[PDB]
Amino acid sequence: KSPPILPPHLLQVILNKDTNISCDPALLPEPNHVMLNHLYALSIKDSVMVLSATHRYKKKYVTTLLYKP
Amino acid sequence: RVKIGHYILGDTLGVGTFGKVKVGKHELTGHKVAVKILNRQKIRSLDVVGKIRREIQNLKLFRHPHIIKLYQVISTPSDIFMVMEYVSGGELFDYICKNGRLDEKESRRLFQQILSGVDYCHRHMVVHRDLKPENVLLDAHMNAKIADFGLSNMMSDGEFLRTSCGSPNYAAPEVISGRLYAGPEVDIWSSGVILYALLCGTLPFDDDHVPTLFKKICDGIFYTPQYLNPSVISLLKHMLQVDPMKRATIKDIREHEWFKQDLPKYLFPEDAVAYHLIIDNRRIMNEAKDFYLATSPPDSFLDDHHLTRPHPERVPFLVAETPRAAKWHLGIRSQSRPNDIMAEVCRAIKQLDYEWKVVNPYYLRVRRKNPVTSTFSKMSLQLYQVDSRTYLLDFRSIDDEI
Amino acid sequence: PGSHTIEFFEMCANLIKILAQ
Amino acid sequence: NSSVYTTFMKSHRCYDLIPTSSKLVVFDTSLQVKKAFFALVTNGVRAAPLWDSKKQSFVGMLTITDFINILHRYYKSALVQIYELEEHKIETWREVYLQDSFKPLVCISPNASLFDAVSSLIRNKIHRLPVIDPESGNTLYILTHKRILKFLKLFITEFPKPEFMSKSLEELQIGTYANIAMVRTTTPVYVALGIFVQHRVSALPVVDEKGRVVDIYSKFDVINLAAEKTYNNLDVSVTKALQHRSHYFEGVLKCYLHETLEAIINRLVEAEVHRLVVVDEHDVVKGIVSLSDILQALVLT
Ligand SMILES: Nc1ncnc2c1ncn2[C@@H]1O[C@H](COP(=O)(O)O)[C@@H](O)[C@H]1O
Ligand SMILES: Nc1ncnc2c1ncn2[C@@H]1O[C@H](COP(=O)(O)O)[C@@H](O)[C@H]1O
Repeated sequence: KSPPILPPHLLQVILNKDTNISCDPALLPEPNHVMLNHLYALSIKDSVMVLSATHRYKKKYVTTLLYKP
Repeated sequence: RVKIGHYILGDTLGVGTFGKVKVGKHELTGHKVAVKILNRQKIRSLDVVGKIRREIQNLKLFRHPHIIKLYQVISTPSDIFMVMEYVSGGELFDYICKNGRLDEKESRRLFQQILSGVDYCHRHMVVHRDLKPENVLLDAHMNAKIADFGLSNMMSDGEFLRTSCGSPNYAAPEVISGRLYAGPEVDIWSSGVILYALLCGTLPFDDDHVPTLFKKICDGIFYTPQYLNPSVISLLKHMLQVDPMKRATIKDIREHEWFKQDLPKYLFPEDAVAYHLIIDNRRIMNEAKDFYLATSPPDSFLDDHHLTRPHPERVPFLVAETPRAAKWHLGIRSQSRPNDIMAEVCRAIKQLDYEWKVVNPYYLRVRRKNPVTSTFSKMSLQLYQVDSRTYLLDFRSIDDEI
Repeated sequence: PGSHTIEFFEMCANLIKILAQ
Repeated sequence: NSSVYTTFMKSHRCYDLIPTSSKLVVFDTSLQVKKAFFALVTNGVRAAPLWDSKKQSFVGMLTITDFINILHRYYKSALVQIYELEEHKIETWREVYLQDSFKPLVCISPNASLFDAVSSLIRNKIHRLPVIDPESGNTLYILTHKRILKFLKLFITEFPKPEFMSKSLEELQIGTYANIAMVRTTTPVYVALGIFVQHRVSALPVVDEKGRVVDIYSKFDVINLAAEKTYNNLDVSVTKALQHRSHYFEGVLKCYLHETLEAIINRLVEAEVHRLVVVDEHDVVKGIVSLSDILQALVLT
């Protein structure tokens, strides 16, 4: 019994992906349901932590970003 | 003879997931239904109480032209009866052997209808394992109807499945290798090998020796012989990609040139009386997708000059960082011994006064009480393995509706 | 009464603060 | 006239304006304010909800106006490094700027009407509007006049087209034509910010010596000073501070008094811009028709 191998789905970060320059700066591609709720983060620099997750509301998605000392 | 209401049961016609399926005949009008019989003497002996509960739950709210309807579910003190829609013609597995394969005209028509139902299932967060030509039935008018949902499972957001329950064939490589998956991609792979049998009359991955059969699967090799039209071969190689990330999606199939060929428009979304206005407003939303979704930028990185119209509200950030010129991590990763990690994460949890509960040696259910609004916020910690010497701690979020 | 999503972030930060070195 | 756009905005909720997938930036109040402004540039965003970690709630917005207010306020000019901005947290700056200017957070429910959204925008005179989920307490999106008029243009058949849409601006009397705040070509950036503070307008048309418009300095073009870190020399002109777009700006979007309201609206959503500069034959600026003015003429026909 070993801890399960990480599923490749979680290795698709919508924030690492870059959007089209013609699109609204706030828009993001449609995520699959399986990346939702999972926590993403930037490399800790200075003293500010940058956490991230994608959550759904009905049938609308929002990828919230938080800067925190 | 045992009757259910006015339905007298007759000819047994169902193998079942374990329980017999018979034909019901309305004693008053001869109306035919299909009844799945599950006596309490058998099911209770196992731990399949929630399994068939799961099957009924999924099928209860389904209503699609190419999925067998569940009309009712009647219980007696002895047995449970699933009353379903009856169709004559049996599996299309018997539509093969009979006839000579299928034409591009016919094999595609069935594939379209079958896929339409698969789509419908996934839209309702219901994956259907064991998706084989034996579970696809035909009515009098030779229309495909997806049937046995015994191995189905409801997809939950942020959660993978595993289990691995499909047939020896028709099962995706990530399933046979006992690896966790999202859901739909496993269904695509099963449909990918279905389309093969509809075009060839045989299986792409078969072997009498089973261990050597699972090898033939995980290796993405299969032969598309002679007559097989080039347009559909590109679809098969796509639907049967061993790498689940490069494997085709329903989106990728609907826009495929082979699948577009003469398909009925009534399949798929397009195409107190505000319902005729709420359905009209929705069409106007999907029409201008650029308003709701961010498109993908052009791929070529070898172009000398690239001309395009930039959004006015993203020019300063653009013109400064791009004129002559951070990654997001998933949770956290370490290289420590896996069980030594779990020992230290609980120390950190105990150090913050959190309520944790162990589900697996590498899976926790930690709970915190917000010291301001007195609200309980939950989250799940699952440990994974990335490299041959690197592990990943995953942070999931749990919503709770009361 | 507070954001459920931010609370989730707030919680994760407290954990990583200890774990991250 | 009265009642078709009103009915339309009263039938749809705020949830309909929300993109199927967007990005939202949230700052902790104990974050340094200069660090936050860079973060805006980082993600390519104008504003961010402010989370008071001590109170466990959202407390307001951090927009470009804050950046303008920081700069105009603490501008020891100019070679001495700006000290009150380097060492200054958000919460500590809301203890200074927000005081004697207290604008409490105004949000709206996703299930709330689109009408009340436009109503809230005008009644509160704010360009942003955080669509906040009442349960969970999550912010879903930040509503704007731009987003509303676009959706309006998008989701309506002009078969029941009203009268005033085919009528000119001169007769409709929409827009501001008295005391137009504007800057000269040579006007220092700092002076422009001072105008932004006392007049509280979204943009300042750049005029020549003849009083003719040749460019426009919107509040949005201020983060360029934060994007290029050229925020320490405010002595420079507006036209030099707008050089970063240069040849890639295709001209200032104008309009005339004699062209229909529909003409103005259509032109305004294709441009994805907040306001149009009303102008005569000789390009002399004579007025400004903003999204604020237009949406006001739709809630109140
Ligand atoms: N530079 C300006 N000078 C005078 N009035 C303006 C200016 N910019 C906007 N306005 C008016 O102020 C109101 C709000 O504009 P805005 O801040 O663009 O939403 C509207 O009535 C505009 O016509
Ligand atoms: N009348 C106009 N003509 C040309 N560009 C404009 C005009 N108004 C605003 N912009 C630009 O549009 C972008 C967004 O500003 P805003 O109009 O405040 O949304 C900025 O780059 C402005 O400089």
